[PDB]
Amino acid sequence: SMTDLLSAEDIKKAIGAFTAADSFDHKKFFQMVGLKKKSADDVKKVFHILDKDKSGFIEEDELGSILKGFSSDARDLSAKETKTLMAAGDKDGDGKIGVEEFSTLVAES
Ligand SMILES: [Ca+2]
Ligand SMILES: [Ca+2]
Repeated sequence: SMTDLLSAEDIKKAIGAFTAADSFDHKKFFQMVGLKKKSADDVKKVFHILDKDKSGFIEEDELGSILKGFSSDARDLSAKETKTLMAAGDKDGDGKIGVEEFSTLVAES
């Protein structure tokens, strides 16, 4: 569970800071949620939780619902947020975010 990996309190506060549509800043989210104090192995564990269909990649649908991954109470990302995140994250251009790509997003926060 996400709350097994990260602190519910940290999650609450990170979600709480990006309540308005278009306010998402992945670096600051990653920082607040506690993903910057996690080992690479824990990072990968988070990734697997986010990859809803276990395809090994975070596709557009899972990307839009990334916050729901952390707390089912969270909003979906707006269109500009999804577009912006995919663009920061997709280095090989397949339109998806793989494990390494996700790890890099986190590491650069
Ligand atoms: Ca997937
Ligand atoms: Ca990719």
